[PDB]
Parts: sequence; structure tokens; C-alpha cells
Amino acid sequence: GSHMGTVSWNLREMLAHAEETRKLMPICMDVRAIMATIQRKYKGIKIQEGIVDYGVRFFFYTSKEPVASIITKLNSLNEPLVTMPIGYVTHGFNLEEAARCMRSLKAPAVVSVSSPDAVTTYNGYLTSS
Repeated sequence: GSHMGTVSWNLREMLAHAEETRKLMPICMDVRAIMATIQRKYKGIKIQEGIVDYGVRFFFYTSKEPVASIITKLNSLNEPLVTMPIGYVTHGFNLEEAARCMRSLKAPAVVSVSSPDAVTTYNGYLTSS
């Protein structure tokens, strides 16, 4: 596994993949349901805002940041990623706006969705004809 592009994975598969690939994984802190999951496994890490290299190369972020700025902070690093879309539900965004806003990323990343049929939909927007 080396390519990018959208998939339909869960938190488990993202975490697993991120471990194996050593690739970066961003996490919206706001989603305390994800925080608990990660904090259970990775407990010796105190959650901090920003890069937390501990086991998996995490990037915890605040949903109040503009999708734009938060993307730019990944772009600076230029590191390859795996996550679900950065301005989606985690910004109150629709999947279309999410893709549009997330095209402003300049680092090569895996995206996710909640189901396999949504993959082709979201990728559709990442072409934008």
C-alpha cells in the first residue's frame, strides 16, 4: 500500500494503516468519541493541539480553525496522510464543500467516507470534471 485517494475505512483501519505506513493521521479533537478510542490505546500520550508523534504520527486539531488554515498546516509539513474529510461534519460541512475545501491540500493523503458508495461520489468532486 502506497497510493492515495478516497476509501471507506473505519478508525481501526486508518490507525492500523498509519502505524504500518508511518504516515501522518490528523484527528478533530472535538470528536471526543474518536479521542476516547485513541486515548484508550495510546494512553501515555497527553492529548496536545498539533503534532503528537507517539506510536502513530498524530495531528490533533481544533474544529474552530478554518478548514483552510488547518489544511495549510498539513501542507507546510508536506507529509502523506490518512483521515476522513477535514471540513466535513467536523466543520458542519457537506461532502461536496468538504471535497472542494480539501482540494486546497497540497500533501498526498487518503480520505475516507461513511460508506463505499460515498467514495465514488466524493472522488467525483476531487476530479471536478
